[PDB]
Amino acid sequence: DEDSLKAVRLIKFLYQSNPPPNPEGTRQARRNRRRRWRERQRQIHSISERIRSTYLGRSAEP
Amino acid sequence: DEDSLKAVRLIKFLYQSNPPPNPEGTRQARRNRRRRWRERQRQIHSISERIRSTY
Ligand SMILES: [Br-]
Ligand SMILES: [Br-]
Ligand SMILES: [Br-]
Ligand SMILES: [Br-]
Ligand SMILES: [Br-]
Ligand SMILES: [Br-]
Ligand SMILES: [Br-]
Repeated sequence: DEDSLKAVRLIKFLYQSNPPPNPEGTRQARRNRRRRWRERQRQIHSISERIRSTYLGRSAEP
Repeated sequence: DEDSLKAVRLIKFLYQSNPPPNPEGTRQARRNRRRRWRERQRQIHSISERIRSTY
């Protein structure tokens, strides 16, 4: 019943730790930062889904 | 350092969430579980190293 609390907090915390990049520099840099941000967001997605499926609401799911 | 301890706790919990796979099985099934697990680890490394730098 305590793993559930960590799980909800971790997920919360995961998304907050990935703010969008500040627009600055050349087109090439700005594109580079946005590509990396997107990669990180997807990673945060799969991680979260894994956590939800393990510790939370999706864990009851067949 | 309240917020910092919180962060490290969540990260620790995160590593906790990716236990190594049971080793038993064919070399093929073992190679696949290991590959997938390796991927999860890297994701976690990114996040954590990312949070270290930015927190
Ligand atoms: Br916590
Ligand atoms: Br941008
Ligand atoms: Br660049
Ligand atoms: Br690109
Ligand atoms: Br066994
Ligand atoms: Br680190
Ligand atoms: Br650093």
